[PDB]
Amino acid sequence: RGSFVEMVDNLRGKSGQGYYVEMTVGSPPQTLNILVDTGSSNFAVGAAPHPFLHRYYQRQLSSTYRDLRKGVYVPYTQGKWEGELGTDLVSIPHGPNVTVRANIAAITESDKFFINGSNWEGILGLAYAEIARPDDSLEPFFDSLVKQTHVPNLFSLQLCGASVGGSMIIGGIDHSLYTGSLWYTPIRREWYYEVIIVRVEINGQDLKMDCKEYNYDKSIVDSGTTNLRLPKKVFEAAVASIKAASSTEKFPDGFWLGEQLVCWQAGTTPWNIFPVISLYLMGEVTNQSFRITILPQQYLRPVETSQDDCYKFAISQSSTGTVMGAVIMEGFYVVFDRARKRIGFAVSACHVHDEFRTAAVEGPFVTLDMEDCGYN
Ligand SMILES: C[C@@]1(c2cc(NC(=O)c3ccc(C#N)cn3)ccc2F)C[C@@H](C(F)(F)F)OC(N)=N1
Ligand code: NA
Ligand code: NA
Repeated sequence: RGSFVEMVDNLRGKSGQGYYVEMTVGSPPQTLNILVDTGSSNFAVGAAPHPFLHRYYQRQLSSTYRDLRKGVYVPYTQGKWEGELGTDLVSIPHGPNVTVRANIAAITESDKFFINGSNWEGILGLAYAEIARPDDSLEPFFDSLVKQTHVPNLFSLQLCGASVGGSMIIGGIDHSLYTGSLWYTPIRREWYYEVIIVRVEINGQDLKMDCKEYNYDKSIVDSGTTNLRLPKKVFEAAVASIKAASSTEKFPDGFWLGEQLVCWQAGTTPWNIFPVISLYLMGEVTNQSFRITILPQQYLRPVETSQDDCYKFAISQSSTGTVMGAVIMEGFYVVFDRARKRIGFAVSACHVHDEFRTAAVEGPFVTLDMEDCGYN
């Protein structure tokens, strides 16, 4: 409890490619790098020699593999994967000292799923059964882990921004990973890690929208998405506010749609004309909320045509609701306290910043009528 030194720094990544953890599956163990994804619920690994892949699960070599004689076809907006369902022994070598029998989807066919040049070979879905595929009776990895061992029902993530690294503490919270206090928001329903946003300010100026707009039709915390993604109507307001905030410099109109990158010469990026962005989240007590504050450092992503510092705007519009992606998560230590159905935020010990402003987590604020903000 409180101290997990063998789990610190157990995540690796390349910028724009996600954060992965080393895992092993089968007997003898086969090592794979696996993307950590709080916005899905399948454990799925490549299992055939797709050319983008460093390595893949070879079921024939595992003496503990148990076939479920059952297929799954999983499309997303950015294409799909199909696989064969089975169970096998799974450990996390820089995780708890345990081995569990878990569902595995062995990916035999995929399109636009694996990244060419990436160093990972599957996805670890950490959200709940309700969105597991084919249906909610395919028990997710984390449910199997808690069912079979004494690991407590929680994990926390510190995603350190830009190559990338970080920590997944399975079973606990490590106090050296954050500063100040944790503040908790209720997980509104266990499917995605759904939360409720109650107010959004751009440089402390409120978007003043009916708050059902910030959660139309949900808001979720997702390490498997890069952007801060905002419902279209909120996106429009957000971006006009940021446009105005920084009319001091100018950039093309394409840039705010993530349709072109923009460029200042090495070390001339003027952070200080970009506003901070606060999100107030429903608190644990009636009429009480807290706010998290992020920086241009989180929303202007480094990309590496040009011999300069070029960034991409990584707030984007959405028709699936708000998505607090790695843009948000990289500022904070985030505790997925499944046992108490809540999610805690604290200032990350690692987050990228400058001399004037830092990411922040502050409370308590009085907000009335917060139950109006959930979309039904
Ligand atoms: C299952 C899915 C997914 C994620 C990624 N993620 C990444 O490639 C990635 C890349 C960079 C970073 C960072 N930082 C994080 N993730 C790639 C393929 C997928 F199918 C689908 C995706 C969907 F939105 F489609 F549902 O959202 C989530 N939550 N997971
Ligand atoms: Na248990
Ligand atoms: Na601390």
